[PDB]
Amino acid sequence: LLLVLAVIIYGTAGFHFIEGESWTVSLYWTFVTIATVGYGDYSPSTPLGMYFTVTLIVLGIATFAVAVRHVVICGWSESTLECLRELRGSEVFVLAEDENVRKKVLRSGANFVHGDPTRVSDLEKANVRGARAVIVDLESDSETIHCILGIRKIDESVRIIAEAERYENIEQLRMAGADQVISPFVISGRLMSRSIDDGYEAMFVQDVLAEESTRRMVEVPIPEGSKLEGVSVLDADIHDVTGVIIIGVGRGDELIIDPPRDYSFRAGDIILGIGKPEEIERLKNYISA
Amino acid sequence: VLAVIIYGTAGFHFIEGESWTVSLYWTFVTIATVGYGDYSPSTPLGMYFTVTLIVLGIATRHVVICGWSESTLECLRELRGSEVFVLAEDENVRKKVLRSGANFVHGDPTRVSDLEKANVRGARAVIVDLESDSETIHCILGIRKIDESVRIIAEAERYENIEQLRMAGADQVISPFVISGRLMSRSIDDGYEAMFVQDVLAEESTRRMVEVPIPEGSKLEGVSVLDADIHDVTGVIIIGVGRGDELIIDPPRDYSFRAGDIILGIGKPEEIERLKNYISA
Amino acid sequence: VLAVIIYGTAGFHFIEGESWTVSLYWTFVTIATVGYGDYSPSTPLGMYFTVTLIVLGIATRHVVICGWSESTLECLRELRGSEVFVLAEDENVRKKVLRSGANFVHGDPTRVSDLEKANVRGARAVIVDLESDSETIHCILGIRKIDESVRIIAEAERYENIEQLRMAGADQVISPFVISGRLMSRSIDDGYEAMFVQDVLAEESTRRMVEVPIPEGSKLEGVSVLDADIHDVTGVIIIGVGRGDELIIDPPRDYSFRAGDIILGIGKPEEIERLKNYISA
Amino acid sequence: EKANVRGARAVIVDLESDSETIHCILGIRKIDESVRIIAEAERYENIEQLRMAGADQVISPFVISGRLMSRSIDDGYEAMFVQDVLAEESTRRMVEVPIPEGSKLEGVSVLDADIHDVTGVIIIGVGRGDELIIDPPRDYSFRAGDIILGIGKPEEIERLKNYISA
Amino acid sequence: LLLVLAVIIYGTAGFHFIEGESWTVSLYWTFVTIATVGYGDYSPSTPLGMYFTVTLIVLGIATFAVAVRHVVICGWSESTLECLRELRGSEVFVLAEDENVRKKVLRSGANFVHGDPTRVSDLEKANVRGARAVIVDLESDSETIHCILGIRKIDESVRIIAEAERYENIEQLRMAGADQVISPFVISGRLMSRSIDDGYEAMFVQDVLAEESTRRMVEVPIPEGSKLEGVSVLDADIHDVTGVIIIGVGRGDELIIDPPRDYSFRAGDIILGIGKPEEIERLKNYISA
Ligand SMILES: [Ca+2]
Ligand SMILES: [Ca+2]
Ligand SMILES: [Ca+2]
Ligand SMILES: [Ca+2]
Ligand SMILES: [Ca+2]
Ligand SMILES: [Ca+2]
Ligand SMILES: [Ca+2]
Ligand SMILES: [Ca+2]
Ligand SMILES: [Ca+2]
Ligand SMILES: [Ca+2]
Ligand SMILES: [Ca+2]
Ligand SMILES: [Ca+2]
Ligand SMILES: [Ca+2]
Ligand SMILES: [Ca+2]
Ligand SMILES: [Ca+2]
Repeated sequence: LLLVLAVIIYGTAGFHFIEGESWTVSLYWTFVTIATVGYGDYSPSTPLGMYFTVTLIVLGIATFAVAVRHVVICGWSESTLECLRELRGSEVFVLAEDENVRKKVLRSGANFVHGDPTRVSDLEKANVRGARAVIVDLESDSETIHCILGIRKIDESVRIIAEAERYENIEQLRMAGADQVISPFVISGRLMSRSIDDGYEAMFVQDVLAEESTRRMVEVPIPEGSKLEGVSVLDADIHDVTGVIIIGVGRGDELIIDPPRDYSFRAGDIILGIGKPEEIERLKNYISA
Repeated sequence: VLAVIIYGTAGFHFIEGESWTVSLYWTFVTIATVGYGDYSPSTPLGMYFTVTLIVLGIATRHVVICGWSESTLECLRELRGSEVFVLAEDENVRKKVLRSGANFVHGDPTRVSDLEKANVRGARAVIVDLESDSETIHCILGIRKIDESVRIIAEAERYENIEQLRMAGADQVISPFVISGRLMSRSIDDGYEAMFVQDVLAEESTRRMVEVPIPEGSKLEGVSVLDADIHDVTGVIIIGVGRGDELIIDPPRDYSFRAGDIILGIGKPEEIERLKNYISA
Repeated sequence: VLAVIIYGTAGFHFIEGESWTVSLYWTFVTIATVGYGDYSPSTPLGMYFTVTLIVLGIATRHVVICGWSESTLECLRELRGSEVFVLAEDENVRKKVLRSGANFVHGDPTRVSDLEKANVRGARAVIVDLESDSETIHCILGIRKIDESVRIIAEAERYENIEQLRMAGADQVISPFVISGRLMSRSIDDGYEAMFVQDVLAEESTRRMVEVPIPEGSKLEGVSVLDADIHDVTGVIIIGVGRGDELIIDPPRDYSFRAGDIILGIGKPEEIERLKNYISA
Repeated sequence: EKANVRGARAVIVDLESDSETIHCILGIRKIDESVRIIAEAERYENIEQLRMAGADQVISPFVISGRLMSRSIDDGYEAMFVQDVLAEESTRRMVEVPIPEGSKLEGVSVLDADIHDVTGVIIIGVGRGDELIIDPPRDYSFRAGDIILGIGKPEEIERLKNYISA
Repeated sequence: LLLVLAVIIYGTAGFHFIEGESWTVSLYWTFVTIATVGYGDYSPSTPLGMYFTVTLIVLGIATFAVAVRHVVICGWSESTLECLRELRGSEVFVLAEDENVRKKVLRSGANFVHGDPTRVSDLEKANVRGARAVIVDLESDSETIHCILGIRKIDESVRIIAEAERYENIEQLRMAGADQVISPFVISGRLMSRSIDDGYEAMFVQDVLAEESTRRMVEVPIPEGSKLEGVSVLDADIHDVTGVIIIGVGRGDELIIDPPRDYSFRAGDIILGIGKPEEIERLKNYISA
């Protein structure tokens, strides 16, 4: 305020009478003397402004040297790192409290916001409010849950997907307002048991989720006025017809796995199938208006 | 930089045949990389020197808060607008304290040299919450050894050492886990105690809780607390009246208002006036 | 700085009526605080701009060592003179490694991306001592997944996992607490074993311990180790001879020198020659 | 004391930190001030302070290790030799054989004695007291009390023992 | 070596032909362009040296901005801090390994040497070799002892005064080469016991050592050819005569406390007495040749 404003009010005053120059001449030089620019279009011609040019080079050079749509990921874990790797190409904001993490998050194609996902001021700082969804994995299930309540107190209908570390608190996470709860040690622990005899379960689950498999696992919805509305799941012979396996069909926020042969396709239904990309089309078409 | 300025004004006096006001006036424009140009190396004897003087020249009242806790953070939030100095030993804290409108003094409130460093001596009061009651107490004795009558308000962590804090010279001892612990018990059945205590203290409640003093020669001196019908008269509830460094809560109907008495009442701000006036000379 | 240079060459083209080579040539002398002076603000329209462009302008083969331990520090001390790259994860270590004549690569030898970062792929050999035998082993598998035939020499901390280190792909496993632990036992009675082992390995001893190979078509091929009287002949003691990736210590008198054989002997440097010559084609 | 350092064949010391190792040493000296003390050094920097404190023999496994590391870049044999002579499995054992008073070999030349040929036992060095000469010159003169340091089959460690007696 | 030497070999080359100037003209300007000095006595007059003055302002300004007698105390403890407070006025070098300590040591009137008193290279770094004495208090008696052996391996006769933390290792410190071993918890622990009944012992010991007491505790030596040589300690009535109390007399590297009445004052003897400073003179004189 009045630091480099006192040496600029002292350098334009001692260059007005000490070198007989205008107010636009004393000031225009003081900015070239303190900025060590020194065009030269106004040098000390009188030893009265030369002892002043030396004093406005100390109090002047010193005072001018030091007076001069998206997806929010809360937490930075291997899980949420593995997720960021699959959102490459979308606007992602990682909010976490360790600063060092910043490099990894940047290199991993997402924006870093240093903050504490349980503090709301920081949720805000990452525009939780209005984001496609918020994905939460904090170090401890309590912190994860705390962060969730924070978000709810903001966009109280934003989509919240969270990871549960203990099974014991799967529901408290949902209670706190998590929309979808993923529990990787449960999934893992089970595939472990299952993989004692033969590997295929652990093989299927891990592979459908990896891009390399030709077969991709997709949700295809049943659009209003569908060639298939009220139609039987069996009457529709979808597998044969389109090749796409129907593993289940999502009526809302539930999913019926392997629906009975007599299932009736309401529109708005979500179809969950694995199949070659060529035949995910066939199903999309054999389904339209 | 006084050896390169004594070397640059010496090799610009004989090597370029200039005055003492000419060699020095240029050396400050050569080392400062300003370079007006009103004195450039015209002789290759001052040009090999202008290169050497470009390397060796260019290269060449208030309130003190001891401790920073959530309590003392919650206090700083209510002194916004007064000169406060927070003295604590963790440096990182400095940002939060600054953003919170108070001045930071990095130091160790138990070390006196640092109490000094924050002008404990002559401050309205010193407020102490250190991490451990022993440290709190230590800090207190420190202050006493300086302004031995400054007002000292301190927070006690254990109940067990409420008096040792007062012993050490704390004037007022606040114990938030006791207050909390009790409101807990009391809030089992119904919330109102905890509600009252927390709300009177929060600004939002229209009713504010104030101390009004009985000035010398008061329309109310020697007057009965009952004879004065203060509630009815002014609306201000009288919850207690402070005769000195004690406070009588809900004084008997026959209480006699000496002047200098402190009246402790809750009431709308409009009627805190009514009480102020109905009380004056 | 490309917006202030596009703003300073634009407000010095119309505000001082100069070319594009004139507005730009001055903006680089104004922002760089050089200020030759060959283009100063002559119009107060480019003088209020020279002040604004003074603020926004002035303001605007080798060997990889995985792990850094006293062992691998004692090794770097003996490779002084070769291209060495130390890869370790503590940054502070960087000074010691640099002063010790090797290049530092900050990284985590178990992470492959960092093995890469130090060009494990194609290095004379990789030497591994990580803090824990598991990490050591992990680092080894990393390397194999890259140059799967690079030479890997690793130090084992427990004996129990000497083979797991070899299993993981360590070519040569050195176990200094075993060597030490044994010399301990052996040095109870007399010092000489511990003396021998430590001294042959230290430069100061005139006698150096060298491997001399038996070149194809050797004056000594098919020749008996005894028939060759190598000690007497050359002075060089034959302590063992390495037939491939094994070493026979104190070969029987009737050992038959195939070429490609490695001779392991101690002897004065003058007579390491004598052996080299008495051995050639 | 509680472990009878006082009068023990030798005391062997490896404490967690070289300072503690050294301290332990001085303790022992303050008791049996001539008991044999063999100690391990963690830094090289304090090899001598350990000896200073009274360690008779100082073993430094990270130096031995660190060197074999360097040496094993090119070929494994040094590291192989050192580790194997020390392990029982190798038929060849590395032994010290002393030259008893009135030895068939006293004043005899190390070369004149053709010990290798004669007995098969390699002479890697000979310990004249508390020093060891490695690969002694051909003209070494076997005083009695000398310690012979050699590798060789157990059968021929005898041959050397006998070819050496009174 | 060849970084800012390639832009100075490039700026004196493109200012020789591009502005037709000498070798002393291209170089003399390049040092004023890269140093952002800019006298102006050689500005780009040709647009061929103006596109070069812009290129020698980037590769030139960037490459010239980042390419541009005594007493040793080993250890910094409250003890050795309390000692430094009493050597104010002598050349002291504190060698310790925590850097932060540096400020306290400086403010306390001694020079700081950051190092590890057990590493010899650092003992060296503080000129242990040839210092009046070396004073050692390291954090742990083992480290203290280690540091001592280090010093011995250097000036093997320098005076070494060290503090012992345990009593158990008082002698190992002396063994390692400590000349004088001070054990403050022993001194303290004893005065504790002694101060149960009455304070005077703890009072005497602490006060004789503090300046404020008029009475100072001094060692006065018996110079060769002393008015007092062979003289009896009793025959000399030193107390009465001079007022100075004789608490003991140091025959070499031992000290006899309260010598028998029949003690015979050899010269070179050290007299240890308390007394007013006026009468420490009287004793000095009543003692000379
Ligand atoms: Ca997790
Ligand atoms: Ca299975
Ligand atoms: Ca299919
Ligand atoms: Ca507290
Ligand atoms: Ca209640
Ligand atoms: Ca009211
Ligand atoms: Ca190791
Ligand atoms: Ca032995
Ligand atoms: Ca030889
Ligand atoms: Ca050890
Ligand atoms: Ca080799
Ligand atoms: Ca043999
Ligand atoms: Ca101490
Ligand atoms: Ca007493
Ligand atoms: Ca006296």
